[PDB]
Amino acid sequence: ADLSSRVNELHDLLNQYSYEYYVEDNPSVPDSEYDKLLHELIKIEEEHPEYKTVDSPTVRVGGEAQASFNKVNHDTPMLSLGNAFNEDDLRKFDQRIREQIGNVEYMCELKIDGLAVSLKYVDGYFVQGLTRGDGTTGEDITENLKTIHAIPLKMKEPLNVEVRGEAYMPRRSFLRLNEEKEKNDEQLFANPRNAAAGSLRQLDSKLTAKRKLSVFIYSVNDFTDFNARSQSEALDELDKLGFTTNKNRARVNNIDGVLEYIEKWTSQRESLPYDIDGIVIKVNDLDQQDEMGFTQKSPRWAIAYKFP
Ligand SMILES: Clc1cncc(-c2nc[nH]n2)n1
Repeated sequence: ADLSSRVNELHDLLNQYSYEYYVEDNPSVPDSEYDKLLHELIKIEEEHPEYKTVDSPTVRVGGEAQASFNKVNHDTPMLSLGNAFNEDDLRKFDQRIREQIGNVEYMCELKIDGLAVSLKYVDGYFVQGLTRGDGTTGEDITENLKTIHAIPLKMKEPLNVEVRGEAYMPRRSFLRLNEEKEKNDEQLFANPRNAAAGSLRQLDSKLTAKRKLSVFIYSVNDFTDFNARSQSEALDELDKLGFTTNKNRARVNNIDGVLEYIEKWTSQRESLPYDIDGIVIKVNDLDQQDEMGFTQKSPRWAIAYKFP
């Protein structure tokens, strides 16, 4: 039967609703509506499997295909950040930069206590999701990562990029998960990060699907097809491309602003719906980052402040 009108309409609505619920946290429709439409599409695809697509909303429920866990090199190795533990560390960081390249703007972001991941897009389609591993070689968990609504299955523009993000379990879902384990005398997860790890390490993407995971994307391997001239522009651009980014980022003019940001988030981190382990500070301008270069191990243009 030619079901293309209804299939397309279901794709449109479920994509809208998923984005509203999981990326914006702003539903327009009750869960009963989402569930109803998803169920209808699932039945359409069961009875008319020619309508299945690689980026169908039904992908989010997981499938029979198992994540290979194969060792796979990232297109581009993921960076390792140096750490800061106090103000003096940050003043040193700032001083090294300003002595070499002049005064800079800084991008400040929350360091999500998650599983670092790389998400590879080809022609705008999500085609590979790897754990960070050793920074060069990770494990292929693509099939599990596809169940996370916050990871777009298809971007707004058909780019070939490898984005970098942190996958995580929101705290309240972690806690309610542990309530469920307590009721069934199971060993509780130690924390949200361990729960996210356990969930992504399943062989069964259908289990991963029912766990409440999300992501925040913080960079990309290659800026060639980005118009961004800065990290802050780049994140805005990722937003416009369809990715999930952290809205608590801020551009600050100087190291005083950086300290202010850390002072703010030290007090407010308690109220966030996910765990963070620090604050990442980057020279904002992309050309300036390039100018600062890398040590043998780490960017000279970025630092991870770690909470006590
Ligand atoms: Cl380059 C890098 C490495 N690890 C984390 C981050 C990050 N995390 C949040 N924003 N940026 N960036």
